[PDB]
Amino acid sequence: RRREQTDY
Amino acid sequence: ELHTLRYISTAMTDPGPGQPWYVDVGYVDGELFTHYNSTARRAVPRTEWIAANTDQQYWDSETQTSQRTEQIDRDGLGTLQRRYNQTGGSHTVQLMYGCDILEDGTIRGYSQDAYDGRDFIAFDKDTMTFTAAVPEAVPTKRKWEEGDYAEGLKQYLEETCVEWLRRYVEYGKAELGRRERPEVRVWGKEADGILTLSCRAHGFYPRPIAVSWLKDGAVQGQDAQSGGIVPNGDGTYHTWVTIDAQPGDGDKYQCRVEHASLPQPGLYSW
Amino acid sequence: TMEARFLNRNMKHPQEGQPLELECMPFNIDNGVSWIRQDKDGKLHFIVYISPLSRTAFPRNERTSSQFEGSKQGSSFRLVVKNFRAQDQGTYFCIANINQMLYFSSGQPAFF
Amino acid sequence: TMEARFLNRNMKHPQEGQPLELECMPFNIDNGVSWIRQDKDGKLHFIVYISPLSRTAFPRNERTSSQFEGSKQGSSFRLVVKNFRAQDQGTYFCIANINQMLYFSSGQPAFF
Amino acid sequence: LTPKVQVYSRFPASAGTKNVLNCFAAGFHPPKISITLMKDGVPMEGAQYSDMSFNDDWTFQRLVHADFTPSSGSTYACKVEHETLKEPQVYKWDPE
Repeated sequence: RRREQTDY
Repeated sequence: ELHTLRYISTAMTDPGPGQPWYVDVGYVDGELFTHYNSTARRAVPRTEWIAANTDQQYWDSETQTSQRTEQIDRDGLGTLQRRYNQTGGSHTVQLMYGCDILEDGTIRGYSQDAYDGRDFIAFDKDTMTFTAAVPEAVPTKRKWEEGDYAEGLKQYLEETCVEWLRRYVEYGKAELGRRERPEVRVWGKEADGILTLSCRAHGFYPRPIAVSWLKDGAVQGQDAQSGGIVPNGDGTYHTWVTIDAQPGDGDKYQCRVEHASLPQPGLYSW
Repeated sequence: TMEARFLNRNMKHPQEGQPLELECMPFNIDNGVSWIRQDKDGKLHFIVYISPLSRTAFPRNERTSSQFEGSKQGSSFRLVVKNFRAQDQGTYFCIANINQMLYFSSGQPAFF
Repeated sequence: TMEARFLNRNMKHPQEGQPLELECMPFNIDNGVSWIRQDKDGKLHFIVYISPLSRTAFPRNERTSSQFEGSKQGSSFRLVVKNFRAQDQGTYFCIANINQMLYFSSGQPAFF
Repeated sequence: LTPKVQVYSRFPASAGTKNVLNCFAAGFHPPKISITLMKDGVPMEGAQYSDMSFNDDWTFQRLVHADFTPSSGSTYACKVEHETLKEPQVYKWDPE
């Protein structure tokens, strides 16, 4: 399962 | 023994002829098993053991995650473009993360990002910190070290990642533990008085292989030239190894192939 | 770019009579590596070659050692000195021979 | 066994701005060798590989050097630093890869 | 850096036996790349491009393959175009 990210 | 789960992703300002600008893909034990891109907009299966063991809610949730990350990196491209004071051109954001269950049975997890093909920022899980590789990553580090996002990433790379890897490995136990025997061809060409022997291994699986030349019984450590391990279009792999010699010593060279699909190493001659 | 280190990032010196794990992550793992130890004097000692199939080869041509363990773990190569003593002191290097070129990892000092 | 050396053994130090020829006596002269240099720091550098066909291999997969020459003549191997500078100072070693095992010459210091 | 290109068949070629011709490019950057399989200077049809991938050093890779039946007296090649190259480069396939 893919994970969630945050903005650069 | 060894099992790997890895997700990689690329956003590009210049994807090239025929290409979508955002593409993320996943691999289990080196095998591409899921794929998403900015044109299809939908996370899709890529093997028959992941499709046979996944519902639609799995794929819709993976698609929502992939769309969230697609615009995260859409924003990130512009953010970094003028963080570097750049006015357009060719730029690339890359990310790769995942986990490994190694042959000694311990687990490792990783996550790292690159800008324009160079290390941008990496995750030090142990410290729960973000190591900046460039000054321009000191900013992102702060943004990534606020709240609990770092601890969520640790928990993903240590728990979520590893158990989903275990389940994927169970799903495709037959297919990933399969073994395909390579066929080895020994060829030879004479150019300007130098005889060059080629050894080609076609269609082997898994990817780990050891191909060596032997001259009168001894491995030629420093004389072999190799193209590395290259992929076939069907989940198998290929490799070629050349060596130079004098004509007349040509029948003393043996190509030795070590691969899991061989109970004993294969010895082939010209 | 390639470097050998203690697998335990807290370790600062080996300890007499006990196992020492060193490790090296090559830039390319379609090839084996070779572990070597350099004295302070400078003489270099071959320890073992580890193939991409986690196949290990020590001095003579043996695959069995009282004294070292080699292995491939994920994308890393691993050396274990089962019982580290004074003769095992030195700077430990990792060496990848790819395409007739030699590549040297960073040295890891290991002294009491 | 193998020794990488000054081809003139009366010579005790290289000479600034002039070619420096080192030479290497292998245990077996049916195999190529590799010339390396060890820095003041202790860092190792790959210089050239010389095959039994007197064919050499330079860094990032080349056979073109405007500052080195490799070849094997008679029963010995030759490394030539075309123009020995302070940039080239260090201890020069020889490396034989036979049967996936590494053999190291004793080594020749080369400092002004 | 510049792409490194290999042209090889999926099985050892024999004239008349069906096979797949592959052109693999690795170790290049930026990801933009043009790769075309050709027989006798003409682009082959039914050609496919693997998705964009990269390896541990962030360098990119692409595989292009096409089903075909080898014929001696006909030359097979792969044409590569990349920013780091002044001009296109063409890699001949050796049937062996």
